[PDB]
Amino acid sequence: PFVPPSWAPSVFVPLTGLVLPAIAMATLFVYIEKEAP
Amino acid sequence: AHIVKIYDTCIGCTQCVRACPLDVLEMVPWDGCKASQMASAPRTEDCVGCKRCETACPTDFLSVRVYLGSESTRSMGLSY
Amino acid sequence: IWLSGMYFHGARFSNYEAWLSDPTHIKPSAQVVWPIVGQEILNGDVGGGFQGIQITSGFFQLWRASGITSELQL
Amino acid sequence: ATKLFPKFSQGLAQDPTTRRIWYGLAMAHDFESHDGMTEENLYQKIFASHFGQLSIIFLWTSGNLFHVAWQGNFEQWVTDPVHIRPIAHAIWDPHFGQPAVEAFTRGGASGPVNISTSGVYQWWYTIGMRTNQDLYVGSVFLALVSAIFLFAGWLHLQPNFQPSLSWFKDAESRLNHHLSGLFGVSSLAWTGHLVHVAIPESRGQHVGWDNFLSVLPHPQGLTPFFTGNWAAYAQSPDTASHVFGTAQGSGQAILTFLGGFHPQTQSLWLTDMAHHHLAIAVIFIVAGHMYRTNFGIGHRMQAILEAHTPPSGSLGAGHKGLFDTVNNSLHFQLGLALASVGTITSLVAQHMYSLPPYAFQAIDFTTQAALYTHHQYIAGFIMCGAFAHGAIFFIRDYDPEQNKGNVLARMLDHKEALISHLSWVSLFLGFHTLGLYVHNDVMQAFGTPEKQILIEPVFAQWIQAAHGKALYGFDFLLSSKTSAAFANGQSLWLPGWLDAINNNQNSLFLTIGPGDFLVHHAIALGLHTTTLILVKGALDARGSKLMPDKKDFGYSFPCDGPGRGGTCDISAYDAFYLAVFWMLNTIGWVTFYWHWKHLTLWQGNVAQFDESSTYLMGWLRDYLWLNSSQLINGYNPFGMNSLSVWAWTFLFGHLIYATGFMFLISWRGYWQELIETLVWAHEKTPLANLVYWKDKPVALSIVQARLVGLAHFSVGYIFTYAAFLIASTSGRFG
Amino acid sequence: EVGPKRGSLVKILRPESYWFNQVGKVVSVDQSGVRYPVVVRFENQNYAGVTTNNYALDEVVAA
Amino acid sequence: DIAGLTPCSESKAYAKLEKKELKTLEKRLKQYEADSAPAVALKATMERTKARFANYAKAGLLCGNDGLPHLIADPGLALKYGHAGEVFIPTFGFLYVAGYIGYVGRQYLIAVKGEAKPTDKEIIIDVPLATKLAWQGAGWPLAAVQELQRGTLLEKEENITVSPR
Ligand code: CLA
Ligand code: CLA
Ligand code: CLA
Ligand code: CLA
Ligand code: CLA
Ligand code: CLA
Ligand SMILES: CC1=C(/C=C/C(C)=C/C=C/C(C)=C/C=C/C=C(C)/C=C/C=C(C)/C=C/C2=C(C)CCCC2(C)C)C(C)(C)CCC1
Ligand SMILES: CC1=C(C/C=C(\C)CCC[C@H](C)CCC[C@H](C)CCCC(C)C)C(=O)c2ccccc2C1=O
Ligand code: SF4
Ligand code: SF4
Repeated sequence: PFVPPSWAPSVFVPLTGLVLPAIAMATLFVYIEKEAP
Repeated sequence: AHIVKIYDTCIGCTQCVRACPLDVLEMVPWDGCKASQMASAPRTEDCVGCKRCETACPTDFLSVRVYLGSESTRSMGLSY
Repeated sequence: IWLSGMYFHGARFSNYEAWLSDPTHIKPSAQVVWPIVGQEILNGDVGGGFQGIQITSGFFQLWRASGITSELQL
Repeated sequence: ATKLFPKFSQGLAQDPTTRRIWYGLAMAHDFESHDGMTEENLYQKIFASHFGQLSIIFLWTSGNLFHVAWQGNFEQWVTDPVHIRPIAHAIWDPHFGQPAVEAFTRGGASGPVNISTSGVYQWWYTIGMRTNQDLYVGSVFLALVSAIFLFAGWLHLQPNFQPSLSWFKDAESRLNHHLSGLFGVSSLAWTGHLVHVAIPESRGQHVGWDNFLSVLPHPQGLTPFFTGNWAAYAQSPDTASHVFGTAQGSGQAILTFLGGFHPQTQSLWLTDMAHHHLAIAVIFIVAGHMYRTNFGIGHRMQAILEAHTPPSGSLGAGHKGLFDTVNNSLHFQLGLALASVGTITSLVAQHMYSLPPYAFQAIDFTTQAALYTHHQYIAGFIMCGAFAHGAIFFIRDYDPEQNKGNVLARMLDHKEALISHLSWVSLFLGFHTLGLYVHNDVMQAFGTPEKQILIEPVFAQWIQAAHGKALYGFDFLLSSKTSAAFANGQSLWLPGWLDAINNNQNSLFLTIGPGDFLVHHAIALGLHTTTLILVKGALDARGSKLMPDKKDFGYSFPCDGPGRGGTCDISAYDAFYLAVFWMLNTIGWVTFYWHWKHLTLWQGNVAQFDESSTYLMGWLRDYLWLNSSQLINGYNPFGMNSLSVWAWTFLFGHLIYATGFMFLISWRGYWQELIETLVWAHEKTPLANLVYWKDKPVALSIVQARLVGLAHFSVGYIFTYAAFLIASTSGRFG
Repeated sequence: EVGPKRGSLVKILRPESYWFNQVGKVVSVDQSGVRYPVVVRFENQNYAGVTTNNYALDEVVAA
Repeated sequence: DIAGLTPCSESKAYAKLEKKELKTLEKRLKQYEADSAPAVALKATMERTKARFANYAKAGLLCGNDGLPHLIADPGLALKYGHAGEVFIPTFGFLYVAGYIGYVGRQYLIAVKGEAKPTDKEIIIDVPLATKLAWQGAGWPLAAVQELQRGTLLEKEENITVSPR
């Protein structure tokens, strides 16, 4: 009623290892360097 | 910019001025001591905070203080 | 003064002649400790009827290279 | 330029260096010194932040439940727990090779799982879980609760529900609710869960959310409770021929008082824990009506503080005016909280190695090791935080005129005596402890081991004889058969305690000797020293004779330059900075000591400890060198086995640690010049002078690098010791 | 007039001074409108290596 | 006995350790001659070793399960069961000599503060005065309690305290 599928580590591991770090670091890097108007 | 404050125990012996490597201190006329002088800090935007003024002051606990504050491109001494 | 000390300790407190008689199986020793609180266990069985601390400074090979055969010359 | 990040400090978001990034990460939770910070705004931000922390905690626990329930083998572990190992979670790493995955697949699983050295399995088996489904239900519930707390944290920032300032600083109404509700009602409800679920699951039954409304917890049921026949809940308890998860020798009692251990499971009885939570629930609920709320009978804390000034003026004003500094400041309350929580954490560790509560604990030994070590190190960090916030209190929130003549000014008046005597005891313990250890080493190195000082710790053995350990031949107060205490307690709660204290196989009151004397003195040296550094940093925070206006600089300032002989590391921050090293050392001693004593206990030869524990070569050869044989053989040119990851972590720790030395030994300006030549090189290089920095590169500032070096030192230290402990204990017994 | 006479031993009461609560010897007392007229020597030196300092009237006590 | 041990006279582990040490020592002794100074020193070691074991057995020492002597640090217990010569008498001896050293030093310091240059007589010891004071304090505790009871042991609050509070 809840069970994650058998293929779940294969997808969720590289997602949170490579994608979310990439989006996080890119977004944060744009945030850091922004100039105040 | 840093915060440089001159206090009234100053005897006006010009040691702090000759020790400043950036020319932020100068001697102004004053009527409170024997030498009739007193130091002043009119240009604390050029100060980098090296604290040679504190080392050169003879009177115990000092008549000049350098409080550290928000750095800038001149107060970091960056030449590039 | 240091060199003189080394040659003297080689002359008096060592087993240099017993080493010249048989260089293998007899290990070089040139220092002897005094029998006090228990440091006398530091005197090792260096071979040749002698007891002491094995030296690695290698003065014995130097002395044999110079031709020294007796403790008197040391 | 005048960049956006960060918005809390304008002077920080001004400079064109890379100092703004690090400092913006560092001053984010320093709410007291942002731009435009009032006091109401401060309290409200702290409130919402607390909600955030609660959300993270509950979400984390849901994560543990979910992974145990999905990838573990809790359904198979409950049939035989002196056997098949716990399973924490499963691995999917694409970097593995064939023998790696072939090796990690252990514990009955079908892939790369790793063993759970956390003690969650025993906890959940004792409290009454039996299947996976219950664990999943718990995980969903806790995730939901975490979402609720996150939403509430968002709620109380919205401008209609923001509590005003005076809703905070309401001492008397917060303690009645905390003491009565938060402690008492929670404890009472936990008694409810023990009685209704945990006991009948330990009798053999499935009391679930289904049919708990139609099952008698005791076969009489609320007749004796309303009659006053309460001892009828304790008749015929569980027989000592009990088997835990079945009905064999099952009793009927629900509230006993036995003491001792379970004879088959080596834990405390569940009925005693029901009775205990019930009793202290009553105590806390009764204690929650002390103070005054919008009613009559309560107390005022200010009156209580005012009236306790002693006559003859041995204290000047006593506690006059403290209530306006405990209430008005946050660092004072935080200091008290960290002190209490740290001491309680230590107490948790000290009781949970000796009196194990959970079923089939203390037969999983790695669980014992990791739990005790974990809580000890946590306690250390918490106590250091307590003294640090003491120093911040003195610098930021102390006011002399409000505190004229109370005990708080008296402590500042005679502080040189305190620092002097802490220095004295530190010196005394240091000289004599190190001297005795060196003397024993010299005697052992020469051929004479009988010529060494072995003082017998007769005080602690006197105490152990006082508790009932009938081995030292002292015969008094619990070991003597004709004492008053022995005879009075004999009929109901002693005979379990005596059988549990005369067993030489459990951890309860281990036999002690001269090595324990020496190590306990080493521990006392650690405590007095660390207290010296911290207390000195706290009390000399207002000012010293080297500098009598240290209060004008704040807590963490670098130095005062080369003048007056040069003043490096003069801030209170740097005093705490020095104290952290001592904390790490002292916990190192207590944990080395505990670990080796229990290794020699679990292996079988206490003689090895009682002989080799009295000289430092014994430690170096018989603990660090002998027990690291299966660790560093985690991988070799011949193969690898389960504890390869530990044997890689074990080097990882050293690497971090050695990098930690760099930020400590080599101070700044050298790196400034090096970075400047780098700037020249990147500026004049053709085909790479098309990419510039936006913020100029500078070296790390003086204060920061201390923190960074300490971070590396601590992290490497922790990883190295954790690797050694888990790998050694689970390699032998695991 | 204004101060204790030279050669006398005084006791410092200015707290921030390194020689607080100690004994020094007076050299000269300025008679003009200076804010700190009393010149006191000391037999030991502070951290900066100076052994002489000015002080106010109320911060020294003839003792 | 005293916290679950036995005296070394009937302690089995004591004699085993004694035999073991003699065994290793004779093992070292075997390979030399009967007149050699190695054998002389080895037999000296045998004599000192056996004498040491006899001396430790004679003094009524107490051995655990390792056969090693254990000291008892408790006034009532050691004075009751005859062990005053392992902690109690040593602590009073040490306190005597340590207070002696401290008192002699302090008397020197006060003796040299009264000169025209206290630093020179600190860096260059006044040897006649130092030997004189080195004798004059063999009974220090009496002079110490007199200095205490007259109130000259302690300076008053003219000590320099940190500024500010
Ligand atoms: C907070 C506790 C926690 C922790 C530490 C972990 C840890 C892990 N989970 Mg996980 N998980 C959790 C709770 C947790 N889980 C919960 C509550 C669920 C139910 C939704 C899941 C469902 C889940 C699945 C289905 C899988 C994992 C997997 C994994 C492993 C690979 C990392 C990964 O991809 O995670 C991914 C984790 C999630 C997608 C769930 C996280 C959901 C919350 C809302 C995010 C929390 C945000 C976080 C606090 C902010 C930190 C980032 C910030 C610093 C920028 C790793 C061991 C993988 C695995 O088992 O490989 C063997 C995998 O396939 N998790
Ligand atoms: C420089 C190298 C050197 C070194 C390292 C040693 C080291 C040693 N020698 Mg040795 N020795 C040396 C040179 C050296 N010697 C030389 C050049 C000679 C020939 C003269 C000797 C002749 C010699 C003999 C005959 C013996 C040793 C012995 C020893 C051992 C014990 C020394 C001892 O107990 O002192 C005793 C301690 C003292 C004398 C203390 C004196 C300290 C005074 C009070 C200091 C005063 C300060 C003063 C201002 C400065 C000194 C000035 C000077 C003119 C006195 C020791 C291993 C003994 C040995 O091996 O026994 C097995 C031994 O019997 N040595
Ligand atoms: C009965 C009503 C009630 C209840 C239940 C609470 C409960 C709480 N309040 Mg609260 N509050 C109340 C009334 C109440 N308050 C009133 C009337 C006021 C107005 C005066 C306040 C004002 C107030 C403020 C201003 C704040 C709180 C906060 C909190 C939270 C404290 C953090 C926490 O989780 O502690 C949990 C603590 C325990 C569970 C007790 C620990 C006991 C010992 C130390 C632990 C050991 C026991 C045992 C061994 C543990 C077992 C371990 C297990 C894993 C095996 C907590 C949820 C704080 C908070 O977090 O805000 C969100 C906060 O900042 N409250
Ligand atoms: C109840 C918990 C608690 C709370 C609420 C606070 C709250 C506060 N503390 Mg405090 N503190 C605590 C516990 C706590 N502390 C403990 C236990 C210690 C002892 C270590 C300290 C030591 C301490 C000091 C020494 C100082 C504070 C300061 C502060 C204030 C600002 C915090 C800040 O800006 O940090 C921002 C936080 C960060 C930048 C996070 C840094 C990350 C650290 C280094 C951990 C990194 C390790 C890393 C994650 C390991 C990864 C391993 C890798 C292999 C994956 C704030 C009021 C400061 C203050 O008041 O300034 C005047 C201050 O100087 N505290
Ligand atoms: C460092 C603290 C300390 C501690 C823990 C002990 C511990 C002990 N001492 Mg003890 N003792 C000490 C310092 C200490 N001593 C010092 C400094 C002196 C010199 C004044 C003595 C003089 C002394 C005597 C004369 C006797 C003991 C005895 C004892 C034993 C039982 C009495 C007891 O614990 O009283 C609690 C102790 C304290 C709270 C510390 C203060 C020290 C007081 C003065 C000692 C109290 C003696 C006690 C009243 C005698 C009880 C008789 C017993 C049969 C019931 C116990 C092993 C008795 C014994 O031989 O037991 C078999 C005994 O007869 N002691
Ligand atoms: C001879 C003068 C003298 C006297 C009376 C004292 C007395 C005292 N010292 Mg002290 N001290 C001295 C010399 C002296 N010391 C020297 C030379 C040093 C090292 C440079 C120290 C270092 C020192 C520290 C670091 C501490 C004390 C402390 C103390 C107090 C506790 C006793 C203690 O722990 O001693 C321990 C003594 C030592 C660790 C070193 C002793 C060194 C030798 C043995 C003494 C010097 C002999 C002297 C040169 C003889 C000259 C006389 C001769 C010319 C005629 C006590 C008031 C402690 C304190 O404050 O307690 C509250 C403390 O923390 N002292
Ligand atoms: C710095 C500072 C601070 C802090 C401090 C601290 C941190 C402290 C700590 C403290 C502590 C941490 C303490 C502890 C304590 C403890 C105790 C005090 C204990 C007691 C115990 C007892 C009393 C017991 C008893 C008993 C016994 C013996 C056994 C049997 C039982 C009985 C119970 C009888 C503050 C914040 C305030 C502020 C100011 C500054
Ligand atoms: C190396 C070194 C530098 C130079 C350090 C520099 C230039 C910074 C090096 C860090 C690089 C740029 C990135 C490191 C990679 C980390 C993983 C970054 C982590 C960032 C967190 C936000 C996660 C100093 O400035 C310094 C100052 C004072 C004492 C000692 C030292 C010192 O040892
Ligand atoms: S700190 Fe340096 S630059 Fe600034 S005033 Fe003093 S001497 Fe001049
Ligand atoms: S050095 Fe000091 S006293 Fe001299 S002029 Fe400068 S501030 Fe005044």
